[PDB]
Amino acid sequence: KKISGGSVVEMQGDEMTRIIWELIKEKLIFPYVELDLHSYDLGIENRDATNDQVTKDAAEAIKKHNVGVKCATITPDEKRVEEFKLKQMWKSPNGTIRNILGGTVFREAIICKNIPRLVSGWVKPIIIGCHRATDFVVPGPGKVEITYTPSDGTQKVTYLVHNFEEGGGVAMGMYNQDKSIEDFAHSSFQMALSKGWPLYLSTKNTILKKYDGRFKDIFQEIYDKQYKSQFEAQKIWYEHRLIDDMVAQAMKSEGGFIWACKNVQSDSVAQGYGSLGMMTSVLVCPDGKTVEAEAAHGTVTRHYRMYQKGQETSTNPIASIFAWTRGLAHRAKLDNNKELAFFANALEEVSIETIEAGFMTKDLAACIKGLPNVQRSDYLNTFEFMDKLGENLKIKLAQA
Amino acid sequence: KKISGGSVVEMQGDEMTRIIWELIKEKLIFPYVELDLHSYDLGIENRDATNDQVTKDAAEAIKKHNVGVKCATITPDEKRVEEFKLKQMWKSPNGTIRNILGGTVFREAIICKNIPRLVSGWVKPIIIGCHRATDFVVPGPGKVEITYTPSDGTQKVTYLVHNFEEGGGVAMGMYNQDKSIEDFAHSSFQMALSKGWPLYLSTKNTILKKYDGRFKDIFQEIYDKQYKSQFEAQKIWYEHRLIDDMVAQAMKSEGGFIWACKVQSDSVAQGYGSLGMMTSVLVCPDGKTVEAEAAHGTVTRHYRMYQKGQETSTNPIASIFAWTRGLAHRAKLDNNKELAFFANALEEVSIETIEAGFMTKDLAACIKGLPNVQRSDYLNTFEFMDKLGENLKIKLAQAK
Ligand SMILES: NC(=O)C1=CN([C@@H]2O[C@H](COP(=O)(O)OP(=O)(O)OC[C@H]3O[C@@H](n4cnc5c(N)ncnc54)[C@H](OP(=O)(O)O)[C@@H]3O)[C@@H](O)[C@H]2O)C=CC1
Ligand SMILES: NC(=O)C1=CN([C@@H]2O[C@H](COP(=O)(O)OP(=O)(O)OC[C@H]3O[C@@H](n4cnc5c(N)ncnc54)[C@H](OP(=O)(O)O)[C@@H]3O)[C@@H](O)[C@H]2O)C=CC1
Ligand SMILES: CC(C)c1onc(-c2c(Cl)cccc2Cl)c1C(=O)c1cn(C)c2c(/C=C/C(=O)O)cccc12
Ligand SMILES: CC(C)c1onc(-c2c(Cl)cccc2Cl)c1C(=O)c1cn(C)c2c(/C=C/C(=O)O)cccc12
Repeated sequence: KKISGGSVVEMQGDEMTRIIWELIKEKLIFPYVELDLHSYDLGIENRDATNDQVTKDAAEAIKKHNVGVKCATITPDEKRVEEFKLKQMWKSPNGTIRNILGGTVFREAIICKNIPRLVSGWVKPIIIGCHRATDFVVPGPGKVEITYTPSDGTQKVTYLVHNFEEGGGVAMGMYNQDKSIEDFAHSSFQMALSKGWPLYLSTKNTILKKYDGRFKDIFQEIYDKQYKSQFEAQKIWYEHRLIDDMVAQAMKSEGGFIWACKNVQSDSVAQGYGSLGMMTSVLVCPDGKTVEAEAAHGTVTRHYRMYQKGQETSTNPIASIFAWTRGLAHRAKLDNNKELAFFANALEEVSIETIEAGFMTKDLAACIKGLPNVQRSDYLNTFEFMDKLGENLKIKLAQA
Repeated sequence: KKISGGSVVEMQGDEMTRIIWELIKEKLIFPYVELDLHSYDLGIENRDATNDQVTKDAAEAIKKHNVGVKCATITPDEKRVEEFKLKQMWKSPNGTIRNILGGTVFREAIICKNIPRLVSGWVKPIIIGCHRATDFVVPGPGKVEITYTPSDGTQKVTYLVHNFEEGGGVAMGMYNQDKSIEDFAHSSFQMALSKGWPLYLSTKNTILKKYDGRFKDIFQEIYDKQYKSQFEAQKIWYEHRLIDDMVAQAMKSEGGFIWACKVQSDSVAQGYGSLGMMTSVLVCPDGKTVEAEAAHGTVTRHYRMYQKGQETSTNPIASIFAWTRGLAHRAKLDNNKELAFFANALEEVSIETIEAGFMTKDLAACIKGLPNVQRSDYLNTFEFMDKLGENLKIKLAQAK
């Protein structure tokens, strides 16, 4: 008999990841854990068939059950419309999901002793947390001003945006509500507490004194009113940093901090570097309770094209495995479920250990060696890597 | 017999870059090129002494003579005011110069075969053309609106930015003149032709339909009406891309393009450890007036050690390329084949020197990782300059 996992929302996706996601389910999860599974097929054809209703349902299911684990999905553009004869250019499922749950996205590279890090010298995890405008055409010369009127009618403040003198142009107004800034600090301070790392907030503070200053202020305020306690408990701390100083400190750091930044191209850097397969993602809702976990990468279309043509593929499943493990860890925490907690942690260990023992997908070998120097014998194919992880997991679980 | 290089505006600067600037003039330029040299000292002391007049005169001189080359300067802050006991906290020299010249800053990484790039697929250079606002605290409930008053006394136009119904927040207005958008286009269309490459503009125009839509519209209008012909004749083209699509395209690209977009860059370059290899060119819409400089600062930290008579290893490459880019433009303007050659030769010897294994510590780190770097891996500031000097002298001898 196996573990009772409780209620999990699961979203199937597209292309190479759809394949890996099933392998993850078949080989790593279902053998050991039983779930009250709420599964939504967010494959692109099923989204088209249901007029995207399945995406909305999936999001609502996450609101209800607190835990969502999601497979990468195709975000349609014109080419995707032609390729699948879509009825419409459906919105990003991610956009729809985040819009309904709200919250803050945290990214974290999974690290292995034998895998080079972006910055040589990083030794501990780094988690990066990231945080409607009225734009119009100004058709000729004239004054654009922005005006605030308190509802108590006591005052009016008008700021000049710009005197257009030589012609027209464009202007826009933007705003943030305090609440949203509060939510972001909450998610941030809590993640720092959940991971036991210090938290830094970076802003451009000096350019937009008032806009960024309000982040600085609310973070400090919330810190001082609700976290300085627990922070000294775990022996961590919170500080604000100018982005320029933040980048510099991080350059010299050993790692082991949460980095909230007001703004982003985190994936793009991991992508160029060749380690997007190791980059995971969790959306933390303000409420402390609801999370959605997923890989940071997409559907790996290029590998899917190879697969469909019968070429061997070597696609890294780690980010996707860690979507499940962070999902289950959080489910475990809500349910005070020692067995689930043990299982999740176990699976991450197996995944990190396997790689460290020298078995890895081609992307990671390229990371070690540079792509020109990779031999087929340096890596495992997609199924080969999954089977290895499967055996090691069996072994690890058949003890203690 | 030295080359007659013609009219060049040069601007001296601050701190570590100031030392290097002189070494470049004395070791790499003056032994080979005679200039009608318009030198302005934009050193912080001298800016203070002249009440910043020197910065304005430098800018006027570039306007008159078309070619500027500029050393990194200190932008005063509060700490800086105290440090030099300044009269005021002078505006940034680069700000003053840009407002007088107008134009667009193009950034370009100098590429060496042995120095890893941000994406391993990139074979050829990429040139990024990057294009303030009014923000305030909203202290509580009430209405933020943004207003356009046409100067021809036609009726006032009001847009709601947001009703704050509970609590406060922040708000800003921003703007962009058609004229500056037209310039952006001309400068980008100019740059592409000069370098003989396709040009992409990335916007977010599905989100900011009117604001980013204005950029897209005006780029197209100006291409169609005035530039397409000259683009097809060099077998290049212009295209607009949404930012996500553009990033994706760029991930899979070989390079060899101009990228016009609307502070992430310094972060990436700084983060990798390659700020010494980033050059910057302000390109005016007239196709005639340029101003070249290092994209990095005055390297205060290295200057601190140098004041203490300790060894430094500061990368002069971006500063050198400020000269070679300015001289190449000057050479192009006056059809000066000797100077053109000399500028290329100086760029090539610089790259080749690095490629042969002689480099400054920063580039050793890129190769080895900072913790794995030792003294015998690199040259100090003065050794490296000397090395470039011998190699340049040998190269030119072989060219004759
Ligand atoms: N959250 C989501 O649902 C997301 C969805 N997408 C969607 O995914 C699709 C593919 O987008 P695309 O731009 O190709 O981006 P992907 O992130 O899917 O792939 C980009 C490249 O990154 C590398 N890579 C990414 N993940 C892995 C992995 N697990 N193993 C090995 N290498 C990996 C590969 O490099 P190489 O080619 O060198 O092997 C790959 O071709 C699109 O349809 C897009 O809409 C995109 C991002 C997020
Ligand atoms: N063009 C201009 O006029 C500009 C001027 N500035 C001014 O420069 C001053 C100092 O700014 P700072 O924040 O230190 O920014 P810098 O870019 O001057 O230095 C930041 C760090 O980047 C690395 N680096 C930069 N250039 C080189 C190089 N040539 N060789 C080796 N390493 C290099 C060093 O890292 P490490 O310390 O790890 O060795 C350095 O300390 C400020 O007063 C600022 O106003 C800033 C930007 C542009
Ligand atoms: C800001 C926007 C224009 C942008 O969007 N996405 C990237 C990006 C890419 Cl394409 C891939 C990886 C990492 C990043 Cl951030 C990116 C970006 O900042 C940059 C785009 N390039 C090409 C650079 C270079 C160039 C290096 C070179 O030629 O070797 C240097 C520093 C920043 C960027
Ligand atoms: C925008 C801001 C958050 C930012 O600022 N500066 C960096 C950066 C650093 Cl610190 C150094 C090098 C390259 C970069 Cl771009 C940076 C940035 O994008 C990133 C910061 N980190 C830590 C990462 C990681 C993490 C890797 C790991 O844990 O092994 C992956 C991809 C992007 C970033």
